[PDB]
Amino acid sequence: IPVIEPLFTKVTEDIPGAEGPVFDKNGDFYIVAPEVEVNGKPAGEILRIDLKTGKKTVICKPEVNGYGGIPAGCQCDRDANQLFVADMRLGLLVVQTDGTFEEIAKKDSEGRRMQGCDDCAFDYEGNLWITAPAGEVAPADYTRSMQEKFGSIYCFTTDGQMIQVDTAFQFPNGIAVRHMNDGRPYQLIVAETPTKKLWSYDIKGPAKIENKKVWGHIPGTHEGGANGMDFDEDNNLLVANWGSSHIEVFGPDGGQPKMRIRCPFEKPSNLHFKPQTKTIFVTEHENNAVWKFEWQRNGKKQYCETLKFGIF
Ligand SMILES: [Ca+2]
Ligand SMILES: [Ca+2]
Repeated sequence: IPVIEPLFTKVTEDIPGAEGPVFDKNGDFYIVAPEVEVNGKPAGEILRIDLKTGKKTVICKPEVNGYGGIPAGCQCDRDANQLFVADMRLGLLVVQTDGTFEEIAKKDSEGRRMQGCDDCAFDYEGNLWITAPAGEVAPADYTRSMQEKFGSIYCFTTDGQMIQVDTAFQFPNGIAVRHMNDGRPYQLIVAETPTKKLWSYDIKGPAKIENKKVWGHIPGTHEGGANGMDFDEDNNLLVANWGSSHIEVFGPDGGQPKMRIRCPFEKPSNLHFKPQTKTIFVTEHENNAVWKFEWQRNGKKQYCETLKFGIF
C-alpha cells in the first residue's frame, strides 16, 4: 500500500480536541473545540479562524439550561449561511454566523430521547445524516458507546423529521454520502471507530437505508480508528485514522485503502476541503491544532456549494 508524505502547514493551535473543520457559504473557516472545560464541566466552543493570521474567535459557546455542549462535527447549510453542529451533549444544533444558536430536537420521530451526536453529512437532496455515539443528551448523565454498542445513526430530513435509521454501533463517528454522477444519493458510509470498520448502506430515499455491509477495513492494531471523513471529486474517501498517524484513502469500491497519507502527528481527527481547491484542512489531537496540505485533486462539492436554482 503506497504512502505519501505531503507538506503539512500549521494553521493555528491550542484548540482542545480540535474537530469539525468546515467552510461556510462565504468561505469563512470554522472548527469546534469539544474538550474545553470550566470547573470540570463541558464548555465546548465553536470558533471562526482567520486563515490570513490564524487568529481565533469564539463565536459560540453552546449551553442549554446550564448544560454546556461538546460540539464535535459540522456541516454548512445551502439555503442560508448557518452551520449544523453535532454536539455530544446537546444533540443537533443550528448555529448562525453571529453566534446565535438553537437546539434542533430533544426527541426523535419515535418520541424517544435524542442521543449525543458526533458528525454529520448532507446529501445533495438536503437531508442530513448524523452519527450519535453518545448516550442521551443533557441533562442525562454523559456516556459514550466506546465499549457498549448503543451508538445510533439519524437522518434529519428536509421536511424537518429526526429519524433514527439504525443503532447498535460501537461509537459511530465519521459519516459521508456517496452520490451518483447525476447527483443522486447512492451510499451512506459510516465509520465505527474501535472496530476498525467502515460500514455502508444503500440509500433508497430520505431516512431510508438498507443492505448494511462491511464496506472497508481500517489498518492498525492501535487504540482508536476511523474518525472524520470526506470524498474528493473522484469519489475517493479520505479517512482520518486516529491513533495511526495516517489518513487512509479508499477507492469508490471500498475494501482496503488504495493508499495512505502520513501525517506529522499521531491523532488526525477530522478533515475538510477548502471549496474549489485541492487544499485539505486537518484537525488533530496530538497538539490540538489545525493543519493543511495539498491533495492530488479537488474535493467533492459539499451540499452548501450546490445551487438550489441551478439549471445544470
Ligand atoms: Ca468525530
Ligand atoms: Ca469534513
